[PDB]
Amino acid sequence: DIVMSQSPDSLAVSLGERVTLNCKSSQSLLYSGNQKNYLAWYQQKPGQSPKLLIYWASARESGVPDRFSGSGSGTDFTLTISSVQAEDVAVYYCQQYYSYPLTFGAGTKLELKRTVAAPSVFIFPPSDEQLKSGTASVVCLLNNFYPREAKVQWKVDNALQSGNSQESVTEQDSKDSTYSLSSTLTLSKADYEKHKVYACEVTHQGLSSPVTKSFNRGEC
Amino acid sequence: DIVMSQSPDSLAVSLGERVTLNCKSSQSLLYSGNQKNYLAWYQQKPGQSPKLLIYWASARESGVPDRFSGSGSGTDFTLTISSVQAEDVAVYYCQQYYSYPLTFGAGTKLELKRTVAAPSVFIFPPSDEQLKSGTASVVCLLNNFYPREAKVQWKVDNALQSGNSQESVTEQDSKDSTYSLSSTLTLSKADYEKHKVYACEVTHQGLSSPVTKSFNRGEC
Amino acid sequence: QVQLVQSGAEVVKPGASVKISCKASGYTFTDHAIHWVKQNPGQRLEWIGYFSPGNDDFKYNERFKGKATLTADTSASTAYVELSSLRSEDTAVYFCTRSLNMAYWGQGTLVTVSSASTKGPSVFPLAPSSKSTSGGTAALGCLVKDYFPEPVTVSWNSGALTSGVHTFPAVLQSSGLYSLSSVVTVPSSSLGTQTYICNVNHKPSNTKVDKKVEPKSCQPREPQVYTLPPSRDELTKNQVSLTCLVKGFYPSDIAVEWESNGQPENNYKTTPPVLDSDGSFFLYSKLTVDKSRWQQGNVFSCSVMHEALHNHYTQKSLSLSPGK
Amino acid sequence: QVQLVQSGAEVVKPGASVKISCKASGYTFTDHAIHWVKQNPGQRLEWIGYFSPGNDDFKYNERFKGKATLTADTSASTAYVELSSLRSEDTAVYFCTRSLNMAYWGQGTLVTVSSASTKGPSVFPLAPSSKSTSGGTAALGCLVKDYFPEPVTVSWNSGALTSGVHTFPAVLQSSGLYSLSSVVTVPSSSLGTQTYICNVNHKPSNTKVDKKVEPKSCQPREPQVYTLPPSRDELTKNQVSLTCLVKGFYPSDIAVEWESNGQPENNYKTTPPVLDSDGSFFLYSKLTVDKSRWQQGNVFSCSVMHEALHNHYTQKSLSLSPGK
Repeated sequence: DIVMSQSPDSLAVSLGERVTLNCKSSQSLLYSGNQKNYLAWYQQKPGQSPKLLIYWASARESGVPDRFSGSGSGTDFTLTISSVQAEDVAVYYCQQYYSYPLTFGAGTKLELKRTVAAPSVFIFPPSDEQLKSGTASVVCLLNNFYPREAKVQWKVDNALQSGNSQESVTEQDSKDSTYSLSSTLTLSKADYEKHKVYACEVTHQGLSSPVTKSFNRGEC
Repeated sequence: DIVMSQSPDSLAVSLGERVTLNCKSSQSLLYSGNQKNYLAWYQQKPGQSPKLLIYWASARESGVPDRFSGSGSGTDFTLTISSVQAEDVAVYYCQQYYSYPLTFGAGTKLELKRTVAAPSVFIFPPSDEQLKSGTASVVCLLNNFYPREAKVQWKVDNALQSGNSQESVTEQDSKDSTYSLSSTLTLSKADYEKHKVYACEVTHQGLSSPVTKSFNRGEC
Repeated sequence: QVQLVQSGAEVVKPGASVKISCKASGYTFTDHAIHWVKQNPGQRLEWIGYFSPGNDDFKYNERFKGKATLTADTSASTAYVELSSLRSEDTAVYFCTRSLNMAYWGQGTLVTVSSASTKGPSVFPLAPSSKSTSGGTAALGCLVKDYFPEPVTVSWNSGALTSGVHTFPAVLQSSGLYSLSSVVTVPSSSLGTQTYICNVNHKPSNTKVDKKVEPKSCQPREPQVYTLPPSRDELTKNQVSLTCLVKGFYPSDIAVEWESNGQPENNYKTTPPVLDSDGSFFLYSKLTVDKSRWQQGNVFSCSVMHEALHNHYTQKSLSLSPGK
Repeated sequence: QVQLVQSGAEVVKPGASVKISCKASGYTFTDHAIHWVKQNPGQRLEWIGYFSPGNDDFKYNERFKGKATLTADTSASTAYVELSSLRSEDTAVYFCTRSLNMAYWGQGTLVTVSSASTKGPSVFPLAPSSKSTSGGTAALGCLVKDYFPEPVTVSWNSGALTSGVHTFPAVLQSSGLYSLSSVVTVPSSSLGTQTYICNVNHKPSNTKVDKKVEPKSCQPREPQVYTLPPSRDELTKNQVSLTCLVKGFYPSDIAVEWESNGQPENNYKTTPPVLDSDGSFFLYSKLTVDKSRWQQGNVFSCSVMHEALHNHYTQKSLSLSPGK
């Protein structure tokens, strides 16, 4: 079976830069008969049907921006973006359709580098509806920051919380290239009404000093 | 002589479920000449002239409900009721008319499952009129229960009575699918008068604890 | 319109002979043969043979050849089977039926082979407990005793009262006679205003009786404690309720409290006694607990204190039940 | 115009089979073969095989031989791939795609091999700190909790609100269910004048919600009505008791009455409201019936009444439960 190798596994590039992605096949994809290379390039973003960009090693598709170009022949091809954009952050795939089975490369993940952006922080207390269920989950947002690295710490009645919170971070934005993270504190309705002070303390690199958004137990 | 064997001897089915009853003859009831199967099905309810349901192995009679159907050929046949109904509680018989003697199967008795029902228990003392006669019969009624298993224990002057009682149980009802039982304690007028406390002790599955209903000779 | 009416049930001296009849109607008697089927109490049906009125052709079952004699009287439109030199083994119900396609059947004739002589039943009454005592409905009936041979036929208020009637099967007594009861269930309301008479009929002796069953011719109370789990519905809420119903007690003075382990539960409230339609009181107690404590299958129990109890006290437990 | 629309995501019990669909439109189905591509967790892309509607020719990739079965229904203009006796390793996203020039793709179906049962998500609100208690813009959102299996789909104001929305990736809780949040930033100005509704859809359990997140919000009480059957010990008695517990209501003014069929049951007693430890009242009503009507199976229901109910009236039914 034809084997597709891509390089690098992933790369971080700064807006405007020019990137080249490698794709080497274990056997020529150049058909002596019509001097064509049976290779294609796909762009894929999180949970989305991949997009065909390049076909026959170097035929950019109908809608694909010109910053995109494919070259190569036989067993070594490359995809190059002349000046990366925030929207080009995704995963790139090369696949040979010279012979079955069709084969894909492991893919290269492209991440953008940007200027430090500090998180805008918000905290939300459990809804009354949810409290009816017997469970309280307090949400803390970290909206649009740069360096992914961030750190949220929970404090209930100025007490350090530990192992009962869970975070989720979004894919780097396709426009401003930021992240956003949500840390959710989950405790029983019981445990929740038993304590008063609910504190979220964010610690980013764009912050001069740790930030803290909080609420006192109440309707207002 | 052709022997008809049915299976199973008896089966408990929940309202609405599907039942299949077997019947296997010791010799084919398939007449090469006309390709017909000389076999019929009979439904019989306690003390009643059996009813022909299916004839020719699979020709349902004029008035039989479509939930009823017969199939099979040669030596193995089957009667199937798609969705049993209370009514269908009865005994089913298969018989071959291929050759004499006409032969029946030992039959399969169909009992319907309804959910544990506890007895409702009553006790009746001997009538005066009967007393005149010179004998006393105490009757104890266990009304509308299910499973059939139920036990009655007589106690005269809190003394365990043995071998002087007799019970009869009804056919499982056609509508609420229960059973009723009556136990009669029979003893001389003399004996009757010579003792004072008459107790009946019902023991069924729906009962969390044994039930007792009783009377004392004089008491009016 | 097609009908097969058989002769009546009867006893027969052992060694004696008997001759059952099958009266055909609603069709041309000489269009189908009449088949005879014996039926032992319960057990497998045996085919005796058939006799074809018309061509007078007949076939026996070798098992009955010798014991039975098929015949028919076309002018009468009736088929006969004559059983010879009976034995107990011959006690059973003989059925007549028409054609090899046994769509139509007789009603059956019960032949009882016995030295004993027929005897009419004696009908005694099974009288109700008492008015309101049953509050709702009560049970009455008739006891059809010592008669022979089978069968009898009980009915209530001459076919009117049918609902809730139970005529049990007969029972052979050590005496040698049959006995059986017929009960019915009616509202204590009617009991007293409505008239209930059983109509018993034993053809074998030509007896008919119609006994009318009529009502018979005639303070502290220990509380009953029943625990109930929480309504499946309530299992949606966090914090469920455990109920203790204490009923049928008198005087209204009572004390109810709950407890779980050694420790006594605290969050619960009892209602005020309420006079029940029978002259005693009842009340419910409602222990509240976290839906989690109940599911962890802890055990809770209500204690009830009242003068009528063996030690003025009693408890009954309640817990989540691991059902099948 | 060209479109490939796959079937929904679903759970599959280990060892079970599943059958994904790809509905083509905007071209002549029989013009291009459909290929199937599996995309293992986040990662790797495998090409399963293709099936050519039209000549019915098909090719398999040896890996999938025996695990997949490609077919098509030209009439329906649909292509299928059926996956047999699934195992964890098969959890993945299966993708349908057209021709060897994979220009068009399906949206992908997420197959989740598991013993878990599908579960609808609960949708709670993430309310705004409030007016300028944020500055120029504030943050609000939806917390889609406890649902299974992946995935769910959130959108704001039915696709209108898109700018500055952030639906976070779902998280597997220790519970075993997924939970996720969808936030959006908006100007404190609009906050209060403009309505914000998040549309959540979890196709697996065919649950759609539309929780509208409002800006915070800072005495009659709707009674809760639970019906309880008789205590199993009480089934020893002829004549048992049906209870109706009405709790957590205020004011103490209320009406409770039973009824069976169309007819109203009469033999019951309700107890005077009792002040509960929470400021609301509760009471029990006790309908007495014959033990045999209860076991009859009929449904009885208590009608409660109160000013705090939707239409001042509500009824809950209770009947003998056919338990396993």
